[PDB]
Amino acid sequence: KIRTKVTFHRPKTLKKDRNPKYPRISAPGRNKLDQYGILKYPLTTESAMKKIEDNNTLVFIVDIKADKKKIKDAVKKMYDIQTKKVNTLIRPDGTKKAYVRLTPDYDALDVANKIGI
Amino acid sequence: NPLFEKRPKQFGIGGALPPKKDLTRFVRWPQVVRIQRKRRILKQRLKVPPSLNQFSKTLDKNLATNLFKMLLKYRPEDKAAKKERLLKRAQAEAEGKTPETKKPIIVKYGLKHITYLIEQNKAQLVVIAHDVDPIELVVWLPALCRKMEIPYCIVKGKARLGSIVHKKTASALCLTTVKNEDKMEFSRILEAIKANFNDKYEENRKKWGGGVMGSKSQARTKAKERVLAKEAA
Amino acid sequence: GRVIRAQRKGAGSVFKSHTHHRKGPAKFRSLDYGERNGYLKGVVSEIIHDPGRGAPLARVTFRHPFRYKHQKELFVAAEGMYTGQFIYCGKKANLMVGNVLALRSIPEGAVVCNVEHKVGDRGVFARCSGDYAIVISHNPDNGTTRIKLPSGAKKIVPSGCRAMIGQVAGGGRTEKPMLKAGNAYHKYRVKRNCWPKVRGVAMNPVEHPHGGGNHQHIGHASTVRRDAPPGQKVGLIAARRTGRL
Amino acid sequence: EYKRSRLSRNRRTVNRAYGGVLSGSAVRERIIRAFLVEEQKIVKKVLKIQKAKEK
RNA sequence: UAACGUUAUUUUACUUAUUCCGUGAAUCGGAAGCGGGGCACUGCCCCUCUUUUUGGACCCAAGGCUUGCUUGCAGGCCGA
RNA sequence: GUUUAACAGCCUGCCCACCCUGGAAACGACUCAGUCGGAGGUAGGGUCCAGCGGCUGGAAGAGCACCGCACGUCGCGUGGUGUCCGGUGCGCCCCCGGCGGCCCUUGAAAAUCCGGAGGACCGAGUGCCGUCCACGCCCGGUCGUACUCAUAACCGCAUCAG
RNA sequence: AGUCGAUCCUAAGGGUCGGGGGAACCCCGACAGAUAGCGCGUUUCGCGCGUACUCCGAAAGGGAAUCGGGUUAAAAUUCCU
Ligand SMILES: [K+]
Ligand SMILES: [K+]
Ligand SMILES: [K+]
Ligand SMILES: [K+]
Ligand SMILES: [K+]
Ligand SMILES: [K+]
Ligand SMILES: [K+]
Ligand SMILES: [K+]
Ligand SMILES: [K+]
Ligand SMILES: [K+]
Ligand SMILES: [K+]
Ligand SMILES: [K+]
Ligand SMILES: [K+]
Ligand SMILES: [Mg+2]
Ligand SMILES: [Mg+2]
Ligand SMILES: [Mg+2]
Ligand SMILES: [Mg+2]
Ligand SMILES: [Mg+2]
Ligand SMILES: [Mg+2]
Ligand SMILES: [Mg+2]
Repeated sequence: KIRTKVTFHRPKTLKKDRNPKYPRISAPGRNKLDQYGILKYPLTTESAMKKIEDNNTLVFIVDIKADKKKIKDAVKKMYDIQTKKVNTLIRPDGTKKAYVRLTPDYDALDVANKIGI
Repeated sequence: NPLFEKRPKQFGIGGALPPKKDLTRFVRWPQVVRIQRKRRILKQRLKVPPSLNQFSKTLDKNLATNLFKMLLKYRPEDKAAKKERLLKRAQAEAEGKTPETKKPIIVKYGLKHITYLIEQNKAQLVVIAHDVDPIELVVWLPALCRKMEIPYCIVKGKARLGSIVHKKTASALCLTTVKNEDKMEFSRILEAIKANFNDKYEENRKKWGGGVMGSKSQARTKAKERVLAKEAA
Repeated sequence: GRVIRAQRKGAGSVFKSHTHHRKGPAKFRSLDYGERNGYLKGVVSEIIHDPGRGAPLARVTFRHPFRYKHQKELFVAAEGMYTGQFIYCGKKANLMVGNVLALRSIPEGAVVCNVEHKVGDRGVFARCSGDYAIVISHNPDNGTTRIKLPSGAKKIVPSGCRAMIGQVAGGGRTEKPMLKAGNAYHKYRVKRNCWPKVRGVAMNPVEHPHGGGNHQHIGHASTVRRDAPPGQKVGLIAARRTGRL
Repeated sequence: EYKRSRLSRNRRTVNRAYGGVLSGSAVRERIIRAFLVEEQKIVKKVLKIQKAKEK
C-alpha cells in the first residue's frame, strides 16, 4: 500500500437502508387538515361584505395551522374556483383569517350567494 | 516526431514541486494502531524474564509444517460429520444390533482437558500457541510438561491451532495416541521436539530476553564503539 | 477579610487581555526540511501595526515547499526591513538583516531577534521593540550556543534554534514622556485592565495589608516572603535589597 | 449589484490579462519582470555550463 | 589502605516509564550512487544535494523501456 | 399654491486616477492650506470613476389651484383654464469627493458577490457543438404588522412636576 | 407583504462531542480524537480532495428585490389601479 497523505482519514464503509421486520405504526395516520378542517366558516362582517362587493375577494376563518397553499387548495376543492392570491393574518383573538381573491373568471358575489351569505 | 521533447523537472529545495511520494512512515496513525505498535516496542525494550522468554523460541518452519500436516489427518469431526454419524448410528441401532465401532483417534483440545491429560500422563505430545493473551494461561504449561516428562513444542498461531480443531483460536492442542502407520514418523517428530524444547528447558530457565533498543540508538552505539576501537588501535 | 486585587487578577473575566483588533501571533515558519537543510525565499508584502504591541509586524509570503499554494506568515519586524524585500530562511541563508538562520550558522558577536528556546518553537526571546540578543559562543561538542538576552542574562540553547538577524524595529519608544493620564489610558486600553492603579495604603484594611491607619503608611516591612500565601504577598516580593543602588 | 444576472459582462470585465484585478502598469511590470528574470536564468545556466566546460 | 563485608554522599551511562515542545505528525537513521578536491597509481580518504542583481510564474510528468492488442486506449519500471 | 416616484434608454463627465505626443532653469504649474514635475512637469489630445446631474419614456391620463353645468332626498356626477421664466448664498439638514492634523490609541468578522492565473476536455458541413445575448413561460413558504411611546397607554403601590 | 423586518452571517461571548476531573448534581470546553463531508464520471460504483463543532449569539453591525396615485370608522411601501 502507498499512502501520499500524512493525515489519516476514516475509510468509507457500506451503509444499509433500514428494512424493519415490523412497522412501528400499524397504519398511516388520518388527514386532520382536510379541506373541511381548513375552511372553518366565511366571515360575514361589514368589512368582509365590502371586500366581496368591491375587490372580488372572500373572507374566511381558517385553521391556524393552514398555509396559503393549503388554503388555495381547500378553496378549489370546496367551491371549484380559482384564486388569484391569498393573504393571511392572525387576529388578536388567536384565529387565522384569509382574504382569498378570485380570478376575474369567477364572480365573488355569485360564489357568496351559492355559499349562502 | 520533431514536436516531442523532454521537460525535465529540477527537484530540490526551492525547485519544482515534488511528485506524490510514500509518506506511510510519517502518517499520524489512529490510536489503536499507535498503541499496538508501541506495545510491541515496549515488550522489545524491556527485559523479558526467562519464563516468558521461552515462548519466543518456536518450532522451526520445516518441523512445524511436518507436525501440522501430521495433525491435519487427526482433526475432530465437524458439525456436518457429527450429525451424519449420529443419524447413521440412530438408523442402524436397532437393525445392526449396535455394531461395535473402533475407538476414534483425534487430536485433543481445550485447556482443561489438555491439562487433565498431562496430569494423568495420557498425553504423548503437547503443542502450545506462542501468542496466548493473557499469557498466564499457558506460561506454566512448559514447566508442567517438563515435570511430567511429556514432550511439548511452542508453535506460532493460536488461530492455526483453532483452524486445526475447527475453532477461531485454540490455546493448545494435544496428541494422546497415533495410528500404527504413523507411529514411526510420530516418534521421529517426538525426538526432534524433545531435543529442541524439553532438553533445553533447564538452560532456558536462566536466560533472560528483551533489552533490544531502537535501530537509531543501536547505530549511535555502534558509531561510538567504532570510534573507540579506531582510537584504541 | 476580602480578596485583594492581585488575587482577583487570576480569575480574569475583567483582567483578560484585549485582543479583538490583533493580527494573530507573530512567529517563524514551522521548521521543515527546506529550512533545516537549504534555504527558502519569501517576499515582504506589508509592514503593519499590531495594537498593544510596540514592535511593527511584517507580512511575508512564501512558496509552499510541496503544495501548490501560498504560505503566509507574520514575522516580528526587524529594523531596516521594507516591503518588497526578499527574506531567506534556512541553514544556508545569507547573514543579512531580516533573514532567519539557525544559531549554528550565526557567527559570534552577531545581533539577532526572536530567538527560539526549543528547536522549532518559532521564537520566544527578544521580541519587543528595540530589543535583541547577542551570540556569545558555540560549543560543537554538545551542539549548544550561548546567547546574551536583553535583560543581560546568559542562556545556553541548542544550536539548531533559529533567530532573525538584526534588532527589533521600533526602538526608543519608551524615551518619549507621556505627559498625561490620557496617553496611558489609550496605551492600556488595548493591552488590559491594569490602569489606573490604586495604592494599597489608600485602601481600607479589609482589602489590603497596607490599608488602614489614621495616617497613610504601611506599618510593617514592605518586603514579603517568597512563600507568603496569596493575599499576603504584596509589596517587594522576596527582595534581596531595597533602596537606591 | 455585481451579480451576473444584474450587471452586464462588459461592465464587470476588462479586456486584458488580469483585467479587473491588476492595473495596466502593474501587468506591464509583471510581464517585463517575468521576461527579464527568465532571460537572466538562461544566462546563468549558460555561464555555469561554460565554466564547467572550462574546468 | 586492600582481601571480605556494612553504611552514607556525589559523578556518570541507556531509553521504553514519566514530563515538555512542534507539525495539516511531509524527506528521520545508515549506506550507496551523480558531481567537485588531493595522493600515488586504480584504489583511498575529504565534501554537496540542485533555488540569492529584480515586489513575476511555478500543481494535476514530459521522455525512455516494457506488456494487452494492434489500441477508445489500458497495465508495469525508470524518471522520483 | 404654481408638483413629477421607483424603474429603462441616451447624454453629460465634478474632485481624483489613468493613457498618447513632447522633453523643461530665466524653473514652471498650483491650493484657503498644501503640493507636483527627466521616476517625465507646463501644454495639446483622450480613457475611466460619482452623481440624490440633464433629456426622454413612466406622465398628465395622475396630484394640486381656479372657473362653470347638474342631482338638489342616495349620479364616489359632468366639463374647461394653469401648473411658466430667472437670480442669489462663509445660509440650514443629509449624502458624496479630495486634502490636511492626531495617536507608545492605527480604529471587527463572516455569510455573500465579482474578477483573474492555468487549459485537462470538447464540433461539425449543411448540420453539430457551445452560448453570462434579446424575447416568450411558471412559481415564490412561516411569524410580526391595531394603538401609546408618555405632565394619564412603559417604571416609580396612582391618570405621581421624578 | 416574494420587495418592511425576523428569517441568513458572524462579533464579545454562549452551548457541546471526544478526552480529562467528579460520590454525584456537575466542572474544563475542539484542549488527550479513525471530523463533517466536498467535487468529477457513472455498471451507483469508481476516482480525487478532505487541519475534530456545517450548533446558539445583532427587529441599531453585514445584508437579494417596489415605486408613485388612490382607498378605511379603525390597515397598508401589505388593500385597489
Ligand atoms: K474573604
Ligand atoms: K481600570
Ligand atoms: K495610585
Ligand atoms: K496601614
Ligand atoms: K505614607
Ligand atoms: K428603488
Ligand atoms: K478562466
Ligand atoms: K401596519
Ligand atoms: K415603541
Ligand atoms: K469522566
Ligand atoms: K470541548
Ligand atoms: K440584522
Ligand atoms: K402602488
Ligand atoms: Mg482525522
Ligand atoms: Mg502620604
Ligand atoms: Mg389635469
Ligand atoms: Mg482563460
Ligand atoms: Mg410592581
Ligand atoms: Mg463526555
Ligand atoms: Mg450556518
